[PDB]
Amino acid sequence: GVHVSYDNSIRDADGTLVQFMYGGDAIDITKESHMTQFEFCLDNYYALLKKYNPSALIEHLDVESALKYSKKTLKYRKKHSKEPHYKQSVKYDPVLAKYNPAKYLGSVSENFQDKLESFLDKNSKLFKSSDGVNEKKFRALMQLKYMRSLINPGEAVGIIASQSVGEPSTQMANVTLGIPRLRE
Amino acid sequence: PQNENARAEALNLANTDSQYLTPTSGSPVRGLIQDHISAGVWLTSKDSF
Amino acid sequence: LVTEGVNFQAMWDQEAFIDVDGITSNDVAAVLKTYGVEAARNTIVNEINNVFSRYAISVSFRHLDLIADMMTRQGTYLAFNRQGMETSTSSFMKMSYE
Amino acid sequence: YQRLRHMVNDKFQVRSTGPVNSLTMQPVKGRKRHGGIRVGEMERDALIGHGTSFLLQDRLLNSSDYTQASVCRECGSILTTQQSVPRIGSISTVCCRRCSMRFEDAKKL
Amino acid sequence: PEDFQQHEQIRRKTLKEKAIPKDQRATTPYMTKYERARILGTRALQISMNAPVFVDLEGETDPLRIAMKELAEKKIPLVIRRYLPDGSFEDWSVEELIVD
Amino acid sequence: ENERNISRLWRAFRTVKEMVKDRGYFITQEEVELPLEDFKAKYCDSMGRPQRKMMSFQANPTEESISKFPDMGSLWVEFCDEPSVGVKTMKTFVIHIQEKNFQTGIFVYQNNITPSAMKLVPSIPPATIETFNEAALVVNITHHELVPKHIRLSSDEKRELLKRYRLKESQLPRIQRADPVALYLGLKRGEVVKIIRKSETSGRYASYRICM
Amino acid sequence: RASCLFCHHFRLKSVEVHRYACKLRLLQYGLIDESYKLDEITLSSTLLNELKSKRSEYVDMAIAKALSDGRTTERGSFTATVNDERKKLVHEFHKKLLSRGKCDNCGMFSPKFRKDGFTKIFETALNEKQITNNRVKGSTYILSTEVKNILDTVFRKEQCVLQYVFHSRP
Ligand SMILES: [Zn+2]
Repeated sequence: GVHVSYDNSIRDADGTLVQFMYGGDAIDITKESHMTQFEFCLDNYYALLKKYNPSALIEHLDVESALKYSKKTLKYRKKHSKEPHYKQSVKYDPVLAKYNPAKYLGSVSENFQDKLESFLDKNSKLFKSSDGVNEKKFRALMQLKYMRSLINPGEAVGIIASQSVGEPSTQMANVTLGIPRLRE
Repeated sequence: PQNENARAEALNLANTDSQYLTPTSGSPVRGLIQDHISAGVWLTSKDSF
Repeated sequence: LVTEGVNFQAMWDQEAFIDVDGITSNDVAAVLKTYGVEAARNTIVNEINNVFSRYAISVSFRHLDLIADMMTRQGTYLAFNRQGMETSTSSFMKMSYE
Repeated sequence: YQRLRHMVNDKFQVRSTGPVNSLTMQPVKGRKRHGGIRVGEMERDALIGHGTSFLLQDRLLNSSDYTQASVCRECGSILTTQQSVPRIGSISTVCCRRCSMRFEDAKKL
Repeated sequence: PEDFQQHEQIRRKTLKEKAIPKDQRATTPYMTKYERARILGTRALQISMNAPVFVDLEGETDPLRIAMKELAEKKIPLVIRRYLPDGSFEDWSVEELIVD
Repeated sequence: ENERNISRLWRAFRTVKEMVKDRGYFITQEEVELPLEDFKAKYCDSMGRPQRKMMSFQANPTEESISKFPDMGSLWVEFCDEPSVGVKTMKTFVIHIQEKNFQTGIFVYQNNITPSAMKLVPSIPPATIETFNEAALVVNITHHELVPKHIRLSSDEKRELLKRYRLKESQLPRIQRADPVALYLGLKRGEVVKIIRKSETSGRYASYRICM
Repeated sequence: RASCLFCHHFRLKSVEVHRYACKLRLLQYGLIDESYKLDEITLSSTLLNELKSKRSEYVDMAIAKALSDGRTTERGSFTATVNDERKKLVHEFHKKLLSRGKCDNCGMFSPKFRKDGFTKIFETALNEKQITNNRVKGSTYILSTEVKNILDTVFRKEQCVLQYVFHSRP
């Protein structure tokens, strides 16, 4: 009975909430694959750009508010790092909390956002040496793709996660192992 | 399926093409097998002309 | 060091050597009792993953997150068997299960 | 080589209207009497998880028993309903037995 | 009748509470993979039952192809009502909802 | 061998301040950082045995605490020198709280408590009492890597959450009131906490739980 | 088995029941907190009647206050967490019923019963001193009708609590 609702919160059929964000990033697994492959997406950009087609979507979406808060977060993110999780100050919440990723372009898992920048920085050479596709032009794409890879409200993951565990179980110190452990 | 509602889904939701990927690991479940692999080798091989 | 059995408090006097903050267990309910639901939950995903890890299989954490978050929904550690299913609201599910 | 048993002619069937088991008003095993195909939970579960949900549900319902029925919107029951035995000049109609009274009682007050 | 006139007034008030205004509508501008299906499905049924058809058929004997054909033009006259878990819902015109 | 007892006490005694700080009251960072010797210097006489009583203290909310939790009042921390927890010892401490009018007391027993005194724990609402084992506190649990950060929320914040997700309070994932973390935070029922989960898939990921 | 054959109530005292009567009532409206805050109430029958009154009015105040805002439907608000707490009290409440050894109202003694999986309930006779105390304070299969007669009397008195016990909703 698990239901993601259009709020993206996981809810058991009665409405009882389970998770607020599916993966916590609410990223659809079947669409998650090439997301972290930036170098591939860097190539073919002119193709993907035609597939996602950012043009039409500017109207219906808030591009900015997420991006502001994001950059607002990442600054202070790198600020307090080395301190442990408990001493770490909670001042702002992660991006996806205050911002629906579907309505808001740029609202993105802090993880992906980091991989993107880390990539986009160290590989920023390629943006110059190549045709010159602008980082922003590319950044704006991945964020769009990221937002387009979101889970769909009203699927069945409860079944998925069941089958997702169920099927591979059929595939197969001295601690307890295998299905017996899993059963356990 | 006996009605357009049903077959609407069977076309647009549960599908071969619509499902190219595990929900589990997100990995391709579909692709040519056996012969077709061994063929591609002898085809894509340089000795092919 | 690998510990057979579980007593955390025992280890807590031992931190002169070991790092107590890195202590992890193979027993959920123990952790739930000691470090509470969240750590217990985090332990679950870790433990389950070890299974599929050993068999080289691959399961996206999102599933394991869903399950772990589910078994902890009551803040206790609930089975998927008849017992945990008791608290459910819908009868027919329960009624048609066992 | 060895030709086996298990020739396909022995194994297949389609579209079982006939049997409609009396209790459930549902088909029955194919075999050679004209049954059908069992679905089942693991197959049910897929539909839910598979994605073909409207389709899935519809299929299940229609291949397992669908009619429609009278229910008392008052007594809230399927069973207590029945047809009326009408008069000449009057059409029969459905009424709920539980919420119906002996006519004797009305003229009493 | 007053008891009926009562929960009719009660019908509104709750169903007033459960409606989300246009500006207030918070969900995705996209059409979910599912919403696309059932739209095509429902529209197909109606097209099959001699509902009015806004776009030329051009030789389509398949109502579902027809439904697809309208959807390209957003000529489909439907409205999706998205239920939040509480029961309060939204209402999205088809055409205002971004396809794929 | 007082040494461990001293160490363990000091060690646990540290966790307490850590909690009270974390629970939002005002404690200087160095007061948390008290070394074993100064602890012995301060809290041990010339014995080898520290004095629980000189250890017990009052704590007060910070501004942000008060500003965010106006209902938060003063805290009293208490240790029990006797291993046994006397109903009168309870009665002593209990009335001691009400007399001095603390929002909340905290009473750290050594080993065991008279269950009769347990009945007297809910003695004086609204003021509440919290009881911890000295040995239970040897190691702050929140510091463990599995334990994510926990944040108790203002009633205002709780509203904003529910009104955001349109929930009844009970539809949240529950956290048992007997959960050590709840115990560690001293959660009332019907309180909702923010939990920052560090995903391996995503990054930091916020979640919520309601105390029952 | 928990019935008073003389005080015609549950052998557990009315007051310690009256709290469950209030608590399970709260949970039909799904108030989990207040159930606990109910137990806060305390400062002779006049005392109890005051207490029983104060609990009841406390309940009435809360649920009204609970319904004052949208925290509960008049139909009652019932979720799994709520559904848990019900199964907790109900299970526990039964224990305190089975523990009581004397009707706390009359002080009398009902004899033990012994049942069969084949549904034969054997009444086992009273203990001596009880009959003594009985007249001081004053292995047989039993007829279902008699039993039926027993509980009918019980429920006429015990309706107020069981009305809540058997309904997860108002
Ligand atoms: Zn009727």
